[PDB]
Amino acid sequence: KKRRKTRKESYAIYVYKVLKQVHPDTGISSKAMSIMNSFVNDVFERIAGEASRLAHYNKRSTITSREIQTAVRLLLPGELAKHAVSEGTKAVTKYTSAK
Amino acid sequence: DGKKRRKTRKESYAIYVYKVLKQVHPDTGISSKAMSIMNSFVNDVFERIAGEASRLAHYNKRSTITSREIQTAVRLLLPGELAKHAVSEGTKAVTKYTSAK
Amino acid sequence: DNIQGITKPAIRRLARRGGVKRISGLIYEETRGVLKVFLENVIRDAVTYTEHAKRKTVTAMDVVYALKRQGRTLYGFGG
Amino acid sequence: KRHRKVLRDNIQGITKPAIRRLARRGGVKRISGLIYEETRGVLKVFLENVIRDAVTYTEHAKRKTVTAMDVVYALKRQGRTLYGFGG
Amino acid sequence: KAKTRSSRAGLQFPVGRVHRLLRKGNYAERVGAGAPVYLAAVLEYLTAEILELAGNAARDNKKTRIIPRHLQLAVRNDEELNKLLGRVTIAQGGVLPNIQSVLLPKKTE
Amino acid sequence: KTRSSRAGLQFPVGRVHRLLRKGNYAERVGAGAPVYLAAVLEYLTAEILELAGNAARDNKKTRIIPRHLQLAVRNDEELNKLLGRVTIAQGGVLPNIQSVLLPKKT
Amino acid sequence: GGVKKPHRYRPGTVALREIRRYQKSTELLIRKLPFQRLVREIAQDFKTDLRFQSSAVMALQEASEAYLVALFEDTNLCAIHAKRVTIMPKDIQLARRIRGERA
Amino acid sequence: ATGGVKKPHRYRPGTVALREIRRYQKSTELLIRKLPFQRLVREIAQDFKTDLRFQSSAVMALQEASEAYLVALFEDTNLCAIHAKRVTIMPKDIQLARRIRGERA
DNA sequence: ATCAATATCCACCTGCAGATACTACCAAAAGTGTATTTGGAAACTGCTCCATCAAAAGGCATGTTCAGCTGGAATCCAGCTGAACATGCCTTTTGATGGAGCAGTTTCCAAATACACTTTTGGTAGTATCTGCAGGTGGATATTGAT
DNA sequence: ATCAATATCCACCTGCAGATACTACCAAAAGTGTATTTGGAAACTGCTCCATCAAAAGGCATGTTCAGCTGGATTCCAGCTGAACATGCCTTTTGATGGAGCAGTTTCCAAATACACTTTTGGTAGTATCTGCAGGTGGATATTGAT
Ligand SMILES: [Mn+2]
Repeated sequence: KKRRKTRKESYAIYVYKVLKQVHPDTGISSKAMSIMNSFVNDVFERIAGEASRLAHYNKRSTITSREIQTAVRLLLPGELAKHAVSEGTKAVTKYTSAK
Repeated sequence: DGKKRRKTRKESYAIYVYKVLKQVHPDTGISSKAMSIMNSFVNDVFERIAGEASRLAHYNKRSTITSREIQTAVRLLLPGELAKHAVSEGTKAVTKYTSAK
Repeated sequence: DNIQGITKPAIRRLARRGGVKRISGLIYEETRGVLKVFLENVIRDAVTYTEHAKRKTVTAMDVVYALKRQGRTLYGFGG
Repeated sequence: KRHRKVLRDNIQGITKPAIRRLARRGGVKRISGLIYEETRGVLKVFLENVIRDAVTYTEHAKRKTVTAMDVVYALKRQGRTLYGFGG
Repeated sequence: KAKTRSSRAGLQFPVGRVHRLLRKGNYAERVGAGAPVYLAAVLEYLTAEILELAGNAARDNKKTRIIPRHLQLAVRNDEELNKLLGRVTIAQGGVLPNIQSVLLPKKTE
Repeated sequence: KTRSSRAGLQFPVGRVHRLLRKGNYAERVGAGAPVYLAAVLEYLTAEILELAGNAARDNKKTRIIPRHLQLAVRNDEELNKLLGRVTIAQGGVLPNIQSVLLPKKT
Repeated sequence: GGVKKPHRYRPGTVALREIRRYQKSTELLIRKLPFQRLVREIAQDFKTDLRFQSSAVMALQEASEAYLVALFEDTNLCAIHAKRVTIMPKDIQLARRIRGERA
Repeated sequence: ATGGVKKPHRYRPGTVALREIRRYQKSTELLIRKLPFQRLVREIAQDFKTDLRFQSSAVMALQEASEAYLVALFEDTNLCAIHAKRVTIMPKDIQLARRIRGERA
């Protein structure tokens, strides 16, 4: 049964987890979910690749968190960035404090 | 009196270009300005190719870029007749490499 | 009929979604003759991936990348 | 010994002829009256746009100057890759 | 295992998967352990941010389950997102109610 | 002996090789690829050079500059498409005027 | 011979009404076969006798149409810009040029 | 006797326009004036972020790239009046050109 | 067709910065040789899934008829947008000197790679009810378009 | 203002294409100390370049006047197009299999690759002579426009 078991690992579950922390009583069609996986996926590369670009310009090799900030700064439009730029500078200092 | 702290070597193809220039037009010159477009010609295209290739790897979960990917890369990127020639031109020198030593 | 097998009312149907009130007679061909380029260009890019992975079937992944690199990126098929 | 005087409303430092000139180069014969102003703002939007970027480069490299490369990085990344100035 | 890195940040986004995901594409040689979080966080929020306005779009047309149309309406009716996906098509999304000005009956008023 | 002459080229299969490892597009770099690459780049350079050359001549000049280059590039179908979102310093445009903009009937 | 004054929704109305009808609908607006016929007629010219995955053709029927749908909004504008309401194919041609299509 | 308008030589409205299109198309030098454009690159940065420096070069692109822009947008616009059946470019034309390009909404 | 009045071809020359042209050093890069280490051709076959056929139905299409009026086409007419004319200012040009703040050499450490061994859970693969909806039923009356 | 003639939009009705939640399951995705690897910031610190005033000067922007002609609103008007409305061909479908062929597998040598020598070279400084083209003056033919 482990034969055709080549996994198609997706964010879908994590997305439903999140689907609840603001709208805890909501359904979402598996086709409307298929979109949300194409979302974060898109958002992943976009930012990553930019932070990947942001290396060599500076003759860099280690992607530090910084170039992610910048990536997103460069990436995300107006007000909508501010929050994100914040949201992530948050969690970083939490895990700094954490184990 | 020169050489005052060794400046990180800025390296272009201004030679490789001009080499291949003289081949096309023996008496026909070239600005810095005129060249300094040409270097970006390379610059631009390389990365466009290395890029599209790198993409193909992870589309087939491959860890290496073969000259087969480059072809596909070129085959996708470079349009029309510009692709054909290139494809062959690529191979031509590839073959001169594969059948040496 | 293939390309002519694309219906004048279907042409109208899609146009209406764009908010087209009035459709001139010529449009019907032009629409087809603008839909063609789209496809040629799209599929060209698509199959080129097929022909790389060594496949006789145009996968879904074959397309996403076509439309992505085309610039007309699509959502909800990459699974 | 420094300078840095007040810096405001330079957009009109983009002057009718010079605007109008691009209108020639464009292959344009008869120019409306609202154009020149409308035009001045699009340039800003533009500028406005590319410079957020080229600075967010300078800004980032922990630089205090807008090196040629930045601007180009910022131009390409927007859709307008430019050959000539570097990289 | 004791507890998660994603919990050490309080999310629903796998700070684990990120750190490996950011290797497979070969985005660099070395990775600062700050980044895989910084990313997840942003991506997380972002995903939510839509879901919000999508879930907000649910009640309006008396339906409970989110369909693409609600995700499309979520996206396009916003400014800052419309732009972020000004070059993207959501499958089956359809188009926002928009009729041009001159088109209405009895000339143009 | 060098790998260029070895593949019969003018471009550096050495130097493009470096810029494939240091570049990071994958970990493992092929052996035909960097060749194929140099070759690839070399064709293009050449293609366009043999273009802005005649250009350079058209206006009776012998030192190819950007203008001729952008004349080459633009005046040609396949290249244009390769550089549809590209830009060329002191580019110049391709001389051209729309028709209804020309005067007739006295 | 007649009917004594019939109901005829004076022309243009059914159009505006269908706009109202079609704009809020999300499902595609071309028969799948003719499309899949055309999706297979052209594709051959790149590699011969192939197969199309279940989803693959539709991903196109999404995009293909999605492209067109918008491509029309743009056309209308031009027509409207020329103080018109009927989309003459000249509009399309103009609206192609601009995106970076015929230029 | 009193019949022959005036004497000074004047060219018809638009025949210098043609004369010029022909010209600023033939060549290539940047079309707004250096130092005036300059400040507009200085001042828009200083507004994003102060205590900053532009490389001798780096303003240049911002200019080169910036003309380019319009001249090419202008072309799109020139086309738009012609399409509306005209010889004159009124904002809308641009706004329309910006529109389709996908520049605004 | 000829006269007149500006802008321009067309070759002519200076003159200098912009290319191209040596030495000379010289640091990295490129190449040779083997050693290690491995990602992927190369056939074999499973099984989810892709290709027409089957077989009634009619939904969606086309060829159809009539007007309802929008494109384009002139007609005029107020006035903007171009050509020109007279000024002058601020752009442009060329060095000149502090002095920033960038770049490269030299150091030593926080953080990360590369192993190695056990731990948790996300995709897979079913069996079964769960469940909001996605398309008929009355019934109502606004949105349409005759009077 | 009158009110036939449709299309539309509300709760209320039920069945199935579709989401919800549990049990079984096992290679892999993930986390954890460890022992060792090096990027990268951090300071001294050369050296290049940009910010800056200088003064000359001069080309190019300003603004104003005067008209020639292109836009705008004018009514128009003939045939192009939506509507209806008749069929009726031609998608839709599900129903359920022939059968690829993509997926999956375990191999196994060519291919990649990291390690230590080796040898050229291409790039910068610096040094010093040529040489293409902008650019000014000047002498025939071009185009435009008032005749
Ligand atoms: Mn300011």
